[PDB]
Amino acid sequence: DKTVRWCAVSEHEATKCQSFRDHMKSVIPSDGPSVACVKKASYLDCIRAIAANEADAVTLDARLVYDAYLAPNNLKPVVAEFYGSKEDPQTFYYAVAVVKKDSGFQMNQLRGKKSCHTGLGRSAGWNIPIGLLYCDLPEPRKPLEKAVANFFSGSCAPCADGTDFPQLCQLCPGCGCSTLNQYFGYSGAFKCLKDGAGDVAFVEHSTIFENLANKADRDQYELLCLDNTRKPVDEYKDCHLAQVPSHTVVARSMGGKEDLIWELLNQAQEHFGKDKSKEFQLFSSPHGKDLLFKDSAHGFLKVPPRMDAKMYLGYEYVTAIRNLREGTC
Ligand SMILES: [Fe+3]
Repeated sequence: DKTVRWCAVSEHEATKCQSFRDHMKSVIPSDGPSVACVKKASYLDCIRAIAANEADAVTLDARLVYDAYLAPNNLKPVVAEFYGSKEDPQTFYYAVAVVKKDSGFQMNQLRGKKSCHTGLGRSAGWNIPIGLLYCDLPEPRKPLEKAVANFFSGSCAPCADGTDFPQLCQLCPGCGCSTLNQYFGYSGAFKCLKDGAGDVAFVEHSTIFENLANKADRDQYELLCLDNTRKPVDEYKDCHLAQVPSHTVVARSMGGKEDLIWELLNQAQEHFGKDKSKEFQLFSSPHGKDLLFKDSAHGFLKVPPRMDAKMYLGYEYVTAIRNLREGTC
């Protein structure tokens, strides 16, 4: 079944990718799928490499999955992570806004606060919250990056251009687009909040549970609800900004090895999936969180035949894309 060239973003994912490679070769038959690792500096380098036939797969946030579908890359979603549990696999998660208890501000009072984002262009960390805050932003609202920079009093938006928008990297100079940046991703945006650099962290409902084991510590955090009220972090079901599609593995439309990618990940989850093995874990790592796949993931599900990004994401989500692209207030 040959090799799947997985695109790892930076050293931490590269390390996990190597371990993945070795453990698979230890339990998979000689004629079964194998994993090779291609190291890049950002998810964007991964998209291009795949489009260039230099790599075959990379897992992306749903909003980035849409971007990957755009010319000249034209990539397609092939395997989706799922969450929740084995009994009720959910191919979605919730975008939430975590804040410190007693900080004294609601969703409608975010102007002038310091913000922590998982990364520019990602569902929970950017597009969802910024979409809801769009009209509260000072004009001109486009380019978005500049408007967001002016709205907050400094933030960290990984992957954004610090030269054009320095305010977006005040909390994480350079705005690194990988785990090399301590405030990158879900875990990074949360740390940015926990360590006191920012007042709010736009992440997923699972983020605080994935990063803080003690309930006593979690009781010092809250969530900002749409009706301008706050609720405990465990009440995300009825206090979130939006429900968003799973992070998903993308590949080329033609000659993309979608068949081998599924086989690799399906066999991988049977051997090293959630709580499957003590020797290696697909959804965790001593080198960092959310490497290659989200830690909050419980497994994988195959995307229907030839489905493109638009079909996969669903009507609601694509509408919100058009809505943001065509601002209006
Ligand atoms: Fe995400």
